[PDB]
Amino acid sequence: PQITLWQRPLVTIKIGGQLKEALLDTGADDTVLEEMSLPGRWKPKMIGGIGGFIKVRQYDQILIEICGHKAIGTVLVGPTPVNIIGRNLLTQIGCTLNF
Amino acid sequence: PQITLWQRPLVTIKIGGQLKEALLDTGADDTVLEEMSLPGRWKPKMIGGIGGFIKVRQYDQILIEICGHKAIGTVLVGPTPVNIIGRNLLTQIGCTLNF
Ligand SMILES: O=C(N[C@H]1c2ccccc2C[C@H]1O)[C@H](OCc1ccccc1F)[C@H](O)[C@@H](O)[C@@H](OCc1ccccc1F)C(=O)N[C@H]1c2ccccc2C[C@H]1O
Repeated sequence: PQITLWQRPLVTIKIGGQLKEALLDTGADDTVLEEMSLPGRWKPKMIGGIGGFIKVRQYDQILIEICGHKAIGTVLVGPTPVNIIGRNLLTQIGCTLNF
Repeated sequence: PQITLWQRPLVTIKIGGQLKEALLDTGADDTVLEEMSLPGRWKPKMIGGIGGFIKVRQYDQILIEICGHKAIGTVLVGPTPVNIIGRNLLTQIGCTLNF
């Protein structure tokens, strides 16, 4: 589909069998979701945003459905203000910016 | 043009006769640029992202050229790590997310 930006580009994602709302963010290198339980071991990662850095938990090869499009990749979990779908997964679903 | 997301979507913008590099950021509600002087009165504002909030100066009705496309809107100036073109301006150039 084609999404305009008059409002936040929020879409429904499915992860861990649960539906969540997330933001399609071209400004985010990675994907970070609010605190939740994910399978397997995690590795540490520090990500920097507009207001500084936060420590997150990195999980790899996680299945996540975005607007019905299945993706499998790295998902970060931490104190993010909102669920963010970053470029690592946006590329998997073939998302591009157009104007 | 069509911009893929394998790399950060950086573009050249022109503001106040200055050419700067900025990120097309769908996750950003507003546009915020690194410290610089703009004409007119401004009002303080706090914007929050990953890592917390930062204080910025808000200027209204600023003209900016994004990839040759002229747009008018509010521009925030502050200690942002990178120049950000947010939704308030992305809409004006007809930028959409497609997949
Ligand atoms: O942190 C970022 N990337 C990093 C990131 C993100 C996730 C995972 C990894 C990484 C690494 C970086 O690419 C991006 O910033 C550019 C950016 C790029 C590279 C380096 C530093 C940097 F600041 C990101 O798209 C932010 O813009 C956006 O984050 C999502 C978000 C949405 C809504 C509320 C809170 C919130 F947080 C955000 O903070 N939005 C707020 C904002 C921004 C400008 C003006 C106003 C407002 C109000 C909010 O809409």
